[PDB]
Amino acid sequence: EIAKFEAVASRWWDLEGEFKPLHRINPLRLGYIAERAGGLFGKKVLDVGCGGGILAESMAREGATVTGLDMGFEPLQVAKLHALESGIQVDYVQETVEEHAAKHAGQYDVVTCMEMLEHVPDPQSVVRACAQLVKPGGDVFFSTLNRNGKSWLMAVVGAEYILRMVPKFIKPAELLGWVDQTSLKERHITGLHYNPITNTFKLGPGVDVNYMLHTQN
Repeated sequence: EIAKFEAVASRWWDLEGEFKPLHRINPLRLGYIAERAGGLFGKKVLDVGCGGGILAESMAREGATVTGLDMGFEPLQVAKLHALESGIQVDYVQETVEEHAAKHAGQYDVVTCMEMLEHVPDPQSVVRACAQLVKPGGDVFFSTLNRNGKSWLMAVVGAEYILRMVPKFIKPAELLGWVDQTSLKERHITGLHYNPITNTFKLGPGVDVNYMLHTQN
């Protein structure tokens, strides 16, 4: 049971295995973050819901000082282990974004929240914590799925595995409402689009499927 979850989580970084689609999606998110935030080199960055560290590590490679948060024990161990093998320094912490926000307010140039909004009982609380974590003038990114989108992480690990990692879509309008109640200002939104025929992802207008939001403090 824990054994089964450990087996699945252990394949996180096989580029040609079951986590393939997550590795294909990442360069598009990384690219959007780097473009919208004006580079990651020299920046202090928080990845909220970092899983096995696909995004976290890709940001550290471009020269950011990255912290990864996840409440899921197993994925976080896999993140630590991979960073150890790769020689990339990333600080991975098992705590809630709320806990981290209470200890580290205003410390981060960039906050990314790319995976767990649609899985947590209180997404509004996540949005408020991310806003508290970022410096004045810093960037906060969200990524989630609309009603007709797909949670690719849940596609890979399954719904049961997600529930172990937490105490199923977010309307862009809901997200905008939550953002408006904070010091964050929405700047840009884009769709993350998937072609089932060629199995390719791309960014573009239209947010009926998956989407990413750029905000600034």
